[PDB]
Formats: sequence, C-alpha cells, structure tokens
Amino acid sequence: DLCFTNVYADSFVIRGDEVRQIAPGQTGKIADYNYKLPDDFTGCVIAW
Amino acid sequence: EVFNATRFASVYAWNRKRISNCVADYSVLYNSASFSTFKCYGVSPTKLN
Repeated sequence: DLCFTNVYADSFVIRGDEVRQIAPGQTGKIADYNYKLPDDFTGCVIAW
Repeated sequence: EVFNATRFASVYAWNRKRISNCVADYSVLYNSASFSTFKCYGVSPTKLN
C-alpha cells in the first residue's frame, strides 16, 4: 500500500554465518570492513 | 584458549574461565572464527571497542 522514494538494491554474497551481520547496529568482519548499514536505515534486508 | 580450545565441556558441567588483564581485540577472530550466533544483551556490539 506504499510508494517508495529512492529505491536502491545493494547485492552481494557472504557466508551463511555473516547474514546476521547485515543489520543497522551489528559488529563483525562484514559489518566493519565490508558493508555497514546506517543506524536509521529504512528498508528491507533479504538473504537466501 | 577460549574459542580455539581442543576440548569443550559438557553443558551440565559447563566450564567457567576468568578473563583479566588483557585487551579485548576481538578482530583477531575475524580471520579464522565464524559465528552463527552473536547476541549481546547489556551492551551494543559497536561499543565493545
């Protein structure tokens, strides 16, 4: 029921154990040195 | 000594080890240690450093 303003899709591949690190306030190898989400992140994280 | 231990204890006889006088630089675990679960309760993870 919504319209989205500035839609960006960020795609990558990680380990199964590192999927938990894709979150606004996570630490770890991926969250620190590879890909960090903002604290006020608005959007959806999808992993398969 | 903790995450690379050869043998772990049983859950009913879980082992407790004191940690003192050391620098908690957990980034050294990035190379070899992969964790399925990492949940902190009384502190945000990004503040641990």
